[PDB]
Amino acid sequence: ARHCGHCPEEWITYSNSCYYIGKERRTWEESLLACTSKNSSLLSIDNEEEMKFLSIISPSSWIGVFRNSSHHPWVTMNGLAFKHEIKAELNCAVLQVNRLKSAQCGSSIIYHCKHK
Amino acid sequence: CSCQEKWVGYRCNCYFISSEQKTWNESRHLCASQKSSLLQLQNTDELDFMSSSQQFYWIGLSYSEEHTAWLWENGSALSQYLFPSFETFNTKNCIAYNPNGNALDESCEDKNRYICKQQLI
Amino acid sequence: VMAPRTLFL
Amino acid sequence: SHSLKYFHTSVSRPGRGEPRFISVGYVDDTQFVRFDNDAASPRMVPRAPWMEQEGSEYWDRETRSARDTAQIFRVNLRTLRGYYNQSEAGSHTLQWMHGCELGPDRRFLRGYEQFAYDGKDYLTLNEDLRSWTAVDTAAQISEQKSNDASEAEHQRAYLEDTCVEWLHKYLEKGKETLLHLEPPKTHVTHHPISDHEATLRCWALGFYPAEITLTWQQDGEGHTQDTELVETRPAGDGTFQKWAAVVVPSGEEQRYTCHVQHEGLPEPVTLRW
Amino acid sequence: MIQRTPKIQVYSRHPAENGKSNFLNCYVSGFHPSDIEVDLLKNGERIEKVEHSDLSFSKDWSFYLLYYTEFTPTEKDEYACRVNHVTLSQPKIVKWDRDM
Repeated sequence: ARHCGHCPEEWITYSNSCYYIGKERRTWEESLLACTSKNSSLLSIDNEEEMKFLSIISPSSWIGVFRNSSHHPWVTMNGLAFKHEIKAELNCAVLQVNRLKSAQCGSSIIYHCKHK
Repeated sequence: CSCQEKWVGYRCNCYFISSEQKTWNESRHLCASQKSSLLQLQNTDELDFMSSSQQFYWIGLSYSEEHTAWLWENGSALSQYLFPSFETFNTKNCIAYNPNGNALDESCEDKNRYICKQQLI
Repeated sequence: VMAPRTLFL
Repeated sequence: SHSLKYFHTSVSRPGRGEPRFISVGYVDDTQFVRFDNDAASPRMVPRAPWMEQEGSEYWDRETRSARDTAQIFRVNLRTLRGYYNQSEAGSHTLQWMHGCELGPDRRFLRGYEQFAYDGKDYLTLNEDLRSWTAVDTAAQISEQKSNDASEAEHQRAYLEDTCVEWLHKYLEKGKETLLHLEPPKTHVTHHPISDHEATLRCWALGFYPAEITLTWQQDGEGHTQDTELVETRPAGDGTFQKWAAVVVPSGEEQRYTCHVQHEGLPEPVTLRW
Repeated sequence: MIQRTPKIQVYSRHPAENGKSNFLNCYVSGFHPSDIEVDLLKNGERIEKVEHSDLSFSKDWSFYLLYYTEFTPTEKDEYACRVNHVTLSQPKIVKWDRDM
């Protein structure tokens, strides 16, 4: 009952990077915590081609992209200006069917974790 | 254990989930040319990560008249408690899985999304 | 366009 | 007010294999697109002439859903038959209806969505579009199957965003006809019954917003005794009809007057005969 | 398992003018079991080229279909619609009065 040695047990390998699939209802805050309690980061979107994949795996997820107030630029974890289109009191983004959306950071959504 | 680029990797298996809609016949060959077989299932947990999924996928399972029964690609037995309606499927037609467990017996000349499967060394 | 997604009852 | 209502119907046929699956999308009160797996075209087709110039890109992506929707519904029509412990050789109907509405401001006014098993409401997306509600005391399963696996969120998405956007994308394409308010051609027809009684029927003809309200009122305040009304009926070209009737004492019919309340009209017109 | 009963309205698309072209309509409504049948009748004879609207349901799950054909009304010709359904113990033939 053997899995890949570059990632943990119940994890999936796509493109040089492991993922954790959620199945748990949690909040952006906690979602970021839980991932970091697993030695990895919260799900970051690389290419508009990873994005098609990621919807056929599990369709809703918090992404490592947030604003501070309503009116500030959208930022990754790095603190870098996020470079993908992302759609009042909503400040954390989510992935939903191959588009990025703005959501209430208190909404209990599904989180996926990501590696290197 | 490692996989191909557009391929997903779970429990040292390389899976290829489909972008496109193709024939049951066609898809088999298409897996073969990428050196994999059409998805043969172990159990419900062999596609757990894909739980949510709402598409329906072609699987490597037909009914031939050697055994008057549903056999896989290899020609192994169908676990008679994997698919509940195993005594309902129209022999003329082919099966199509979905990671919620459910199956659909369906016209083989019809066009669906599909899965290929690799494995060990 | 119709809803991209339904329910499994 | 504007709406992008869709309507899905699935009918299980034991003697066939695939169940009959039919879809129709409605901009306000025009069916513009349909879908049927029984025709010689198991793809999404246009009805309203203002979809004719739409390319492949769009149709493939909508057929993609229709087809998939039928397969998911096939399974429910079997999953549901389990819950209800119903005989396998019975015909059954599962219907899905969803809609988004704009308002005066012209942005999202309200949304809705609900399922129904054989004429009885089965599930219903709450007013707050965040949690599903079990209707029938046997729906609780399908409720908690969906509440737990965050599906509401995806509908909250379609309703407040996707549906909303395409209404506006469709209305710009059917601008010259969908937004063309049509006034009803109003006249009164006389019909006798005996010597002491007769029926006065008030006619409405060819109006495009479907919602209308006909009234009978006597010289002022206006009573509604022995009145009669019918189901607003479709023309056949994409307008509407409705008539309103009343039993009137033969001889002095002028005592009774007719009023038409319509959106397209500036004035609620008065009718005399 | 609801069984709703169909409400039949038979009418002419335009004001019934003789000699000139017109459309004849049968609009059934408010019924739920879907397997309904409709026929339009010239002097008791079913007309072959009848076209139907794509099946749709209203606010309450009850169904409605529309049935039309090209025809030409006359003084000595009487047209009628006939609906056979699961609630009606026998078919229901509703005649077209030009004033309805």
